[PDB]
Amino acid sequence: ETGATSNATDENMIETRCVMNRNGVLEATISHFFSRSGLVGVVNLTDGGT
Amino acid sequence: DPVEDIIHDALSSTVRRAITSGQDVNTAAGTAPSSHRLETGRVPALQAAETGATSNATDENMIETRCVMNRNGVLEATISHFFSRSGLVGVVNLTDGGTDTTGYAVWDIDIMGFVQLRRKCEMFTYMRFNAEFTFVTTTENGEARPFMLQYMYVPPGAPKPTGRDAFQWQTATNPSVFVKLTDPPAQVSVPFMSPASAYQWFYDGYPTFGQHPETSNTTYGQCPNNMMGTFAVRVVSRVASQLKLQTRVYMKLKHVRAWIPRPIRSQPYLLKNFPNYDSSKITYSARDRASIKQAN
Amino acid sequence: DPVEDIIHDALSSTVRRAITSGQDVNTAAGTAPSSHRLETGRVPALQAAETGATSNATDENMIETRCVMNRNGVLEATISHFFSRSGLVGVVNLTDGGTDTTGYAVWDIDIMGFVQLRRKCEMFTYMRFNAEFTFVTTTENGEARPFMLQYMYVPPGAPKPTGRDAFQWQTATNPSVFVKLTDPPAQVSVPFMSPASAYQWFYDGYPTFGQHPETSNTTYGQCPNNMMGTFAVRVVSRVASQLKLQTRVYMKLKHVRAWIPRPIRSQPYLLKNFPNYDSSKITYSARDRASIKQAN
Amino acid sequence: TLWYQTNYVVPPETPGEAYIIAMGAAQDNFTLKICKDTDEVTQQAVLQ
Amino acid sequence: VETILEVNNTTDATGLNRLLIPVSAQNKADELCAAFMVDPGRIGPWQSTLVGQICRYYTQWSGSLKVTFMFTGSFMATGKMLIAYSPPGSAQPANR
Amino acid sequence: SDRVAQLTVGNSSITTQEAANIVLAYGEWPEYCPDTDATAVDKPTRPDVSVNRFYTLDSKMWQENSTGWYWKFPDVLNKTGVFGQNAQFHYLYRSGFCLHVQCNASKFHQGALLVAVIPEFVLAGRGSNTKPNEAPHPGFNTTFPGTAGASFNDPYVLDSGVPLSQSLIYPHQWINLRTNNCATIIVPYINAVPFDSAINHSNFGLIVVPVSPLKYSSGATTAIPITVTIAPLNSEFGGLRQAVSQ
Amino acid sequence: SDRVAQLTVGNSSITTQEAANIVLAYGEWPEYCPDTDATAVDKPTRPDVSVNRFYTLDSKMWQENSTGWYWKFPDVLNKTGVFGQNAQFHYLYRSGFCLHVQCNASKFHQGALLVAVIPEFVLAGRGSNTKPNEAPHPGFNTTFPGTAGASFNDPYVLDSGVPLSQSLIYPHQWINLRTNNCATIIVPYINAVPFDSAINHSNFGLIVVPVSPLKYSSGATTAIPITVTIAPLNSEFGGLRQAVSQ
Ligand SMILES: CCCCCCCCCCCCC/C=C/[C@H](O)[C@H](N)CO
Ligand SMILES: CCCCCCCCCCCCC/C=C/[C@H](O)[C@H](N)CO
Repeated sequence: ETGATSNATDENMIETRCVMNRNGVLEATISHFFSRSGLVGVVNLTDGGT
Repeated sequence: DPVEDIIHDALSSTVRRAITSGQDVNTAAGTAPSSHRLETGRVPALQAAETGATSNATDENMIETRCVMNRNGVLEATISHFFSRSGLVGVVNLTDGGTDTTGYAVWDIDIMGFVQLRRKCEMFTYMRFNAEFTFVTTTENGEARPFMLQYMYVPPGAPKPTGRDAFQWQTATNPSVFVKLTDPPAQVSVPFMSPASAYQWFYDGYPTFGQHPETSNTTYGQCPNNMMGTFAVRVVSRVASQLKLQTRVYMKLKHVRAWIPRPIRSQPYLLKNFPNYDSSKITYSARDRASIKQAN
Repeated sequence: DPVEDIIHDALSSTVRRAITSGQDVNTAAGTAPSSHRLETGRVPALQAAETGATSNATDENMIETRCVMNRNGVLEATISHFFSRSGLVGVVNLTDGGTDTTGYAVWDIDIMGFVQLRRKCEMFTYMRFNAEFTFVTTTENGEARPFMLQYMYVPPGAPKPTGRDAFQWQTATNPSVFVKLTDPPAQVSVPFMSPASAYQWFYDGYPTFGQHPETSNTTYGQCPNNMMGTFAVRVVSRVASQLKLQTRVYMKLKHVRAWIPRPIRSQPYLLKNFPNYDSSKITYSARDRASIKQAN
Repeated sequence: TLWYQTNYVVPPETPGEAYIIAMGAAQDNFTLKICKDTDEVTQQAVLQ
Repeated sequence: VETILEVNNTTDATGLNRLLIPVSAQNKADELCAAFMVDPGRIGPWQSTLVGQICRYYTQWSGSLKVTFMFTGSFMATGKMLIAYSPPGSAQPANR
Repeated sequence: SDRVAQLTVGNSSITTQEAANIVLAYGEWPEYCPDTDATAVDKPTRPDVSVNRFYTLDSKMWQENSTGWYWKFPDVLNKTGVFGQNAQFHYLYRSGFCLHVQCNASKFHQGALLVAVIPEFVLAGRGSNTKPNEAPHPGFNTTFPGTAGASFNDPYVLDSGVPLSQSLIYPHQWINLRTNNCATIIVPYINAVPFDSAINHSNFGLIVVPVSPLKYSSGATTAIPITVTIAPLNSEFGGLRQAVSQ
Repeated sequence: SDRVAQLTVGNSSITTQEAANIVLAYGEWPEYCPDTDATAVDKPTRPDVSVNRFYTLDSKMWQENSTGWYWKFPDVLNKTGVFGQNAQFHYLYRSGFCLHVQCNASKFHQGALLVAVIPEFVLAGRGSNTKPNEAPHPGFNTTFPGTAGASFNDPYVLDSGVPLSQSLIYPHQWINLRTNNCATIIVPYINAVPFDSAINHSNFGLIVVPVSPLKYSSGATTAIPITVTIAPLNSEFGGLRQAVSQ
């Protein structure tokens, strides 16, 4: 009800080990999220006799 | 302090020295001169294969040798330069004719379909590498004709195309390659995309829990950390272009790391994912001779 | 270093401070003067028994008291001086008459036979002490007559006597006390002879493994670390001396240490080793009154 | 799974039917890998 | 960011009632109240939250998750619940 | 600030909003058997995360005319989890416990539970037979109830002859439905030997007695359950051999 | 001085008088998963004396025309001892192994066994059906034999297509009835993931093939058994929940 999300992390709830997390987060930035081209519009040019 | 059987081993379970240090070997090993040695108790020829260690009897210890500054090269034996050569992986057949009203082709990414490269990359159990894919695309006769094609990569989870002009081809997020049939082959670079820490070509186990049958155990050995998605191909058009098309895929393995070598397969292959063979026709690795003491 | 979740707790699992330090209290506590305190927020009377802690509201915090250099003594309340008084433990009846052709008496050492001392030494669950045994021996009428007696201690394992003049009475190893009936009572000192670290009068469990019945569970609670052997008594003679004899045993508990106090029994005793009672006649600890608001 | 530890005790003149709102989120060590076309949207023709 | 979870995604539960798991005075103890799989990429409750709709734009996910349970009952009504996350293996438990 | 509380052991956690205190039995924490007190020469095993966690037994419904329940430890945890397996495979067992009993009720219900621990809770046979060969003795299932837990027959004497009034000398705590809703007790290893068996001798027993009976007006919730949860702390096992259930 | 040897793990010991060497597979000892390689956040459990010991499987009688046997690890130890219970209660399992195979024979018998380990010993279906929907696949009991261990059908190809000749690249050792009588191999945790399940994926398999068949003259002892014993070293488990056999 405070509008704030829970801050209960792992160490404060269960007994955890330590892990030197080396996973990457670069592919989650919006730069690399929108850096991929996609279809936008298609036009139809019928240059026939009719 | 109060109880010390728990501290005596905690401060003793550090990294145990397993010294097997290697050295940078640029060229093949030379030799050193050796005279005749008539001595008792020192026998380099007598070995014991039962120790699991290979014989270490070198040349100098057995026969009288000269010295040779061996300058031969060993660089072409490293696995990097062993897998650095591209080979065929998969071929798709896109028959965009009037009778085949599909328009697109789909290929489950699986390099275990062609023996030439499978036999190599299966001599190692765990491999981690980056691939370099190259797509040649011709007609059924081998002709090139100026028709634009679209190759889409469908990772595991994405919706696979359902038609020639379905919406999945918008590739707003999926990587895609647009290239004409009369252009150089399309070449891209793909990283190590497995969720695990290394690809494994042999996974002695099951993917899921539960009861496993004994008649059709079709799920044994199939590791999911290998399946890396799907490859869809179409020709960019609204109506059918009447042509038979054939796309061949070649992959180069660069920045390779291999682990736990494995015997190289002798019996022929029968299935893609499974290492099946037939007990009726066991092809012995050595060709037959007439007699044993008659070396040809 | 390589894995440190194993070191972080090994060097953190030392003796955890559980400070409950006591102090040497020679005499009872005095009191300090106190005036009236008209303050809010500080209430020594309001307690909470639901915390499992007893109230700490002392006198000075509740009513206006004077000061008193209390010189009363507390030494007679220590368990040492509480168990330092000998009491009856067991009585044996040696009828060495012509009709009773046995000649010896045998008593399983068990102080749980007489309520007077059992009720005391059962208010604590684990006790460790040294005993001081004293044997008075009279006739059935209470007379002393110059007949020499032999008390033998038969630890668990030794052969119990089988006759008045059997070989077991040679007491080559067993401790034994020879004393005349017209002499002061025989007194000896016995140490803490249990195999465990403390005597326990309540052992919530079974001695052995196996299937335990539900009809006659005669083996429940009987701890072996309590049974300390046997006490045999005879009159030193080859033929019978026609007399009825009665030996009473008194034990003093010195150098006592008690642990885990226990509620003092209210219902009467019914069995020696078992804490049985009867649900038909439940003797309430408090005598009955006429009304509740009519304190007599 | 969400189990009834003890019960839902309620005094008189109070509704015996309540509700629980479940909310989900990612922790601080959440991370993601290769992009992908979602499968939650479908389109047949252009939006004219 | 916390976002609501369509955990009551059953038929005959149309509307906003999908976001509410019911709670009632149970006459039988040790009873189950609700359950759902913790795979955001899977279809189901997580398909409604934000993490679950944005984890579908990527292929592989890693890291822990959290689930907040807010009680919307009366003030005088009390209770206790047991929230148990069971790692993979057999199906959901039968008893608690 | 003092009503709220969170215990966490192993992979399990317990919250509470109205319980206010943590009764540390006899002012001593559970610890490992120091070398100056050990007698077994072999090396024990200390999982400390597989067994040290909160196991939640079944729930007992508090009725208007209930009589109280008792459990034996570590009898309850002899068939559940890795604790059960370690206790069935090992001969010498040592551990302290952390008890937590919850019984919530609305602010209109009334009642009080006494939650205590009885070291060496020897039960008694209820019968006036005085000869030791015909006297009644409690059956095995009545003295080692198991995970189910057993009920009392006359709690005023705790089924052990001793009165319930003086039972407050034990590590105890009340559950008063007007102030608190759960009681917790951290008890160490209480025994006369460094280690002991886990299937023959039960170190202590848990006691839950409804002193002030449950009372409520009509319309309120009638099903008021009691739930107990136990966490073995600083556990050690030794003397490994084949599995013996009992 | 080098023929005699004694291994000791936990409460168990193994002597040997004629075995001469200890093959350390790939020159690495079994170690715990360092924090720089761990992915699971929870804290694992490390008994190290309840599970780290020498479990002795049943014996297989070497016949004059035997064909060889294979075991899967840790499949064999999934129903025996605290190792079995930990593997049935935990989801993530990690451990190295110490194998020791004994096959003694008089100084008049002759023969040779090849004792090797095959990381990821995927078995194969023996059949010429080339369509993947009718092709034969090995049953569950043929691929996860259990404590009993299974026998080969054609060991020349190791039931996996690959020839037995090159199988010497694996950590191996011979049992030559003229020199040694038992072979031992210390193998670490070989897998592409920090931890893995213990009931789905078997890290490796043990292979015992009678290359030189047993041969003896009349009157000698005909019953020549082979006994294998395994010691899981530096074992860790994680992800605790209810017991799942398979
Ligand atoms: C638009 C570009 C499309 C081409 C790129 C497709 C992605 C290629 C992913 C390759 C994944 C690693 C190589 C595959 C290995 C094996 O096939 C699998 N482990 C199973 O056989
Ligand atoms: C020749 C001397 C004979 C008298 C000495 C006999 C030895 C006395 C041993 C006493 C052992 C400790 C006191 C006994 C305690 C309880 O009776 C037992 N724990 C069971 O009731």
